[PDB]
Amino acid sequence: MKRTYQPNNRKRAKTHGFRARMKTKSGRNILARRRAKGRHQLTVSD
Amino acid sequence: AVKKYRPYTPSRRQMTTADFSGLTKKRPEKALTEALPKTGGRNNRGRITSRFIGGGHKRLYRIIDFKRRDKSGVNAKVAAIEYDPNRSARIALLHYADGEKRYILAPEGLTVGATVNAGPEAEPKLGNALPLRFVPVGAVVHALELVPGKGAQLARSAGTSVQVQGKESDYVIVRLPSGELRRVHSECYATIGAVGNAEHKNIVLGKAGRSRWLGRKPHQRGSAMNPVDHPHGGGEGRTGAGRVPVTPWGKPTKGLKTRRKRKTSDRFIVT
RNA sequence: CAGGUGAGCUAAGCAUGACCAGGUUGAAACCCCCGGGGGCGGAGGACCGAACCGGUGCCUGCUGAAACAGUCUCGGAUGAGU
RNA sequence: UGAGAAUCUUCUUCGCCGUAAGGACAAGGGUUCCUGGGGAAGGGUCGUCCGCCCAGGGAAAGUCGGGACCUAAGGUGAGGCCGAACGGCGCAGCCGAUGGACAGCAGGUCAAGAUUCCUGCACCGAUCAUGUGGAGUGAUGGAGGGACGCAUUACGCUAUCCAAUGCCAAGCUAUGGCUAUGCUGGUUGGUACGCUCAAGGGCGAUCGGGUCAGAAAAUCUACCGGUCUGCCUCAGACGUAUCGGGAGCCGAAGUUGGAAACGCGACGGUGCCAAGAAAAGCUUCUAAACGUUGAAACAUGAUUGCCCGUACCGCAAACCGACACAGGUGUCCGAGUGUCAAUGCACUAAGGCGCGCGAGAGAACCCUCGUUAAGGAACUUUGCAAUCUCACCCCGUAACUUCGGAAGAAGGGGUCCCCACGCUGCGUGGGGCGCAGUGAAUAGGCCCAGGCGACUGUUUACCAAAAUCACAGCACUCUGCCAACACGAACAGUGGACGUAUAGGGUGUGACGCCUGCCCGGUGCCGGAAGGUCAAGUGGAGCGGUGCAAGCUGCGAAAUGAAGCCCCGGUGAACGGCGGCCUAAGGUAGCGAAAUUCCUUGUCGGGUAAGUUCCGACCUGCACGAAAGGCGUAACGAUCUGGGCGCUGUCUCAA
Ligand SMILES: [Mg+2]
Ligand SMILES: [Mg+2]
Ligand SMILES: [Mg+2]
Ligand SMILES: [Mg+2]
Ligand SMILES: [Mg+2]
Ligand SMILES: [Mg+2]
Ligand SMILES: [Mg+2]
Ligand SMILES: [Mg+2]
Ligand SMILES: [Mg+2]
Ligand SMILES: [Mg+2]
Ligand SMILES: [Mg+2]
Ligand SMILES: [Mg+2]
Ligand SMILES: [Mg+2]
Ligand SMILES: [Mg+2]
Ligand SMILES: [Mg+2]
Ligand SMILES: [Mg+2]
Ligand SMILES: [Mg+2]
Ligand SMILES: [Mg+2]
Ligand SMILES: [Mg+2]
Ligand SMILES: [Mg+2]
Ligand SMILES: [Mg+2]
Ligand SMILES: [Mg+2]
Ligand SMILES: [Mg+2]
Ligand SMILES: [Mg+2]
Ligand SMILES: [Mg+2]
Ligand SMILES: [Mg+2]
Ligand SMILES: [Mg+2]
Ligand SMILES: [Mg+2]
Ligand SMILES: [Mg+2]
Ligand SMILES: [Mg+2]
Ligand SMILES: [Mg+2]
Ligand SMILES: [Mg+2]
Ligand SMILES: [Mg+2]
Ligand SMILES: [Mg+2]
Ligand SMILES: [Mg+2]
Ligand SMILES: [Mg+2]
Ligand SMILES: [Mg+2]
Ligand SMILES: [Mg+2]
Ligand SMILES: [Mg+2]
Ligand SMILES: [Mg+2]
Ligand SMILES: [Mg+2]
Ligand SMILES: [Mg+2]
Ligand SMILES: [Mg+2]
Ligand SMILES: [Mg+2]
Ligand SMILES: [Mg+2]
Ligand SMILES: [Mg+2]
Ligand SMILES: [Mg+2]
Ligand SMILES: [Mg+2]
Ligand SMILES: [Mg+2]
Ligand SMILES: [Mg+2]
Ligand SMILES: [Mg+2]
Ligand SMILES: [Mg+2]
Ligand SMILES: [Mg+2]
Ligand SMILES: [Mg+2]
Ligand SMILES: [Mg+2]
Ligand SMILES: [Mg+2]
Ligand SMILES: [Mg+2]
Ligand SMILES: [Mg+2]
Ligand SMILES: [Mg+2]
Ligand SMILES: [Mg+2]
Ligand SMILES: [Mg+2]
Ligand SMILES: [Mg+2]
Ligand SMILES: [Mg+2]
Ligand SMILES: [Mg+2]
Ligand SMILES: [Mg+2]
Ligand SMILES: [Mg+2]
Ligand SMILES: [Mg+2]
Ligand SMILES: [Mg+2]
Ligand SMILES: [Mg+2]
Ligand SMILES: [Mg+2]
Ligand SMILES: [Mg+2]
Ligand SMILES: [Mg+2]
Ligand SMILES: [Mg+2]
Ligand SMILES: [Mg+2]
Ligand SMILES: [Mg+2]
Ligand SMILES: [Mg+2]
Repeated sequence: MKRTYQPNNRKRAKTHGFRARMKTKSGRNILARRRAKGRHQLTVSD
Repeated sequence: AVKKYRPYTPSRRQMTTADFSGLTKKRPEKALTEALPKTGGRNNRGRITSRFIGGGHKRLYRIIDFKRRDKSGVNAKVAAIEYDPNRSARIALLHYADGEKRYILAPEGLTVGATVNAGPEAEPKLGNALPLRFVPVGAVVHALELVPGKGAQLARSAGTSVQVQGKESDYVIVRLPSGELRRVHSECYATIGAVGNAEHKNIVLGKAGRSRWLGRKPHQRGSAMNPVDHPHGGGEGRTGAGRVPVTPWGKPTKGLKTRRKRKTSDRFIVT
């Protein structure tokens, strides 16, 4: 009974990846929003 | 002489299929088929535009010569009439005296190997590309230009014909397949005669999917949609009221053309 | 209401690859004897039935083995297929 | 073993999967791999054990996958087109495998890696040297080719499996027998070389002309004319050698007959229509340039061979399901016996496992089951469920029909063992055994008659699969090509469509058959456009301020101003209407107690002992009706309704 999470590394990083977020002002906003919150992770890149 | 079937299956009796005997059984021409058709209904932004275009058989384009003006004065031999997807009309391969091969629409008749003559001075044989000026009045012609150069745009579905009528100082009147009486410039080329495979129109599809083989996804009525998706909404039974389409309008009688400069360029008789 | 995040589930499209045991039936066309008989041929959104795809009816399950299943039964099964 | 054992280790039986519950991969996980140790907690009990804790090792590539190559969709994108901003597009080029391209196989082994390492022997490209040759090379450009669908199907062959009184290897046996003709196991992989055997497969061949063809070039392509079975090829087999492996107590044998792939020969043949990528590598040409007494190429030797991945799990206890989860998870291989066939069913090889609480006991009750007197649907909303039917062969099969079908209609018969005979395992006779012969497993209940929908199909992830939806067919209607139509800040760009009226868009009917009547009054729309009305604008005649006045300035008509509406025709496969003891008309066919009937269990007939159901007539159609289609229709349905056969614990009535 198929589940929501089928992992896929190229998909996980093509979406969600730091280079992917940097392409868009929303994603650069996600990046700085995380740097400010001070997360250790910041992206699926880590 | 279209092929038929016995009813060995429930939906095979009503089917019809075209007569391929005269088509030459050969591969399309490796250079003339640039191929590469994407075959998507989704347009530039991925949103459905012409609704219900779907899968079906993959096709290739084969480039067709619509202007037929760079070969003026050169004879051509008809290599082989042959099948083509993406056209209601069959097309004819032809080899030029300088050895160029090129595709064209097939007129009705035209047995393989017939000579054809493009240009201004070429005689009104079947298959020649001619200016409207040299065409005698009342002859059957297809592959009609709307403007000099560019290419043929009128009469190109199977069996369509255009009728020359009178003549002006340059412009020549013609009867379009709708019966529209439109003027067209003297320098427009045309191919004499009617298009080949004249009786495509009588083919019966005979089952649902056979149109899927043509890439036509099922076409829903808006009688079935919920009022969210179509102005023919729910209604607990089945009906209609007001007669409007997807985005609302009039599908039974409404004038839809606009107020273009094209309107003065044809006698008003139309459809 | 605003600006975002999501088609890795699912709803479709596109490009490109792959899969569908076996058995039944015997369309044209082609060839003989007088549309009919014989051969021949191997067509089909044809038949039966595994994978596979799907969920027809009861029952069980009901603080489950499982936040939608299980046994049995059932639909298709070369096509509008997976 | 141990402090402690139903559970950890080993041995011998047992049972369970075996197109898997075996094996190999991809994902994806990340040390879970191996060794030595540990016992808190995680392990549904235990625990000395573990996929858990600790420490330490294991992971090797010029040839496998990717990269240093190519391109599809897609994403980019100097220039370029747009757009309050952020940005949206966008030619070339570039990225981008799921595809194209490309050089090795056989064997061995750590505790743990293997086309990687080692052993044997190959190939690839590159550089250089020696020599032959001793001169032409021959581009981001041209050309060929690479380059492709589906179904069937002929011939050879391999993988691979079967048989034997073929060979080889080892030993026994005993129970009552066999003394081996019995039992068990094995019975070739690679490479090199052949005047060895070989289906199948490919390919014609130059001379010349024309410029108008490939940008120009061209000795290469295309066009055009003249000119005469054969070559090439090995799939695979056979021999010699060799190098391995090889049952076994270091190394034996390697035969004969048969079966046989989706694999190989091949890019085979044939049929079909829905008409089936691109690009570089590659082959061939010249342009420019470099030379034409240190060429292209070939032979040998030497030298060089970069990056990333490879452990382990990988239909699952190591991935997705919060779990050591009955769930799912793409590709490949998947033996034998029997059974028409098969990846089916039953048993089993290899291999793998008994599902991480156990032991008793044999109450009620509950779940999955086996048999059941007599009766047989009486049960009940309904035969729901459970019987019954069951595979193959022979015989035989209706109303109806679109002539194809209904059809596996129905119904009856055979089925096992032995012997003789005939034919190529069948048929022919005979005999035999049981209750019984598809002996166990898998393996249709059928008929009559309706309603609805023609049909295959599609659907509400997780209470509805249908009479819904779609469907071919039909109809209206639009749209002349920057087409109507749609996405869109957009004279951007796209889709329609590299389509052009036999096409494209919308709407509704929904195969086929006979058909589809009346009513333009309202509403819509299409035409007309004498007249009515109608904005800004043009006009500014006049009515007023304020100044001594020039002048400045607030209002401001008439006429003239478009579409559009009022008005006038028409249009129904436009929205619709076709009735109440005047409205535009008032129901053409067909049907009718309907899926439509309130009164209603309508009346009569049918069928049952008994029929609110059901079927056929009637018509009083509350409240049918003609492409929101009317009347039929063969075939079809996990569709609904009524009946009958058959058999059943559904039931009498439970044991
Ligand atoms: Mg889930
Ligand atoms: Mg990283
Ligand atoms: Mg339609
Ligand atoms: Mg609805
Ligand atoms: Mg609406
Ligand atoms: Mg409505
Ligand atoms: Mg209704
Ligand atoms: Mg719309
Ligand atoms: Mg079928
Ligand atoms: Mg049938
Ligand atoms: Mg479904
Ligand atoms: Mg069935
Ligand atoms: Mg001790
Ligand atoms: Mg203890
Ligand atoms: Mg011992
Ligand atoms: Mg496995
Ligand atoms: Mg990985
Ligand atoms: Mg271990
Ligand atoms: Mg250990
Ligand atoms: Mg412990
Ligand atoms: Mg414990
Ligand atoms: Mg254990
Ligand atoms: Mg490496
Ligand atoms: Mg090596
Ligand atoms: Mg590679
Ligand atoms: Mg872009
Ligand atoms: Mg790519
Ligand atoms: Mg690949
Ligand atoms: Mg290779
Ligand atoms: Mg060792
Ligand atoms: Mg190993
Ligand atoms: Mg196939
Ligand atoms: Mg024997
Ligand atoms: Mg040369
Ligand atoms: Mg396969
Ligand atoms: Mg390139
Ligand atoms: Mg491994
Ligand atoms: Mg790893
Ligand atoms: Mg869960
Ligand atoms: Mg599990
Ligand atoms: Mg097999
Ligand atoms: Mg087997
Ligand atoms: Mg067998
Ligand atoms: Mg089985
Ligand atoms: Mg395992
Ligand atoms: Mg166990
Ligand atoms: Mg039971
Ligand atoms: Mg009984
Ligand atoms: Mg009886
Ligand atoms: Mg009763
Ligand atoms: Mg019943
Ligand atoms: Mg019911
Ligand atoms: Mg039942
Ligand atoms: Mg009759
Ligand atoms: Mg018949
Ligand atoms: Mg029968
Ligand atoms: Mg007897
Ligand atoms: Mg008998
Ligand atoms: Mg039996
Ligand atoms: Mg049984
Ligand atoms: Mg239906
Ligand atoms: Mg069916
Ligand atoms: Mg549901
Ligand atoms: Mg359901
Ligand atoms: Mg434009
Ligand atoms: Mg309808
Ligand atoms: Mg009644
Ligand atoms: Mg009734
Ligand atoms: Mg009806
Ligand atoms: Mg009665
Ligand atoms: Mg009745
Ligand atoms: Mg009607
Ligand atoms: Mg209907
Ligand atoms: Mg039937
Ligand atoms: Mg169905
Ligand atoms: Mg019944």
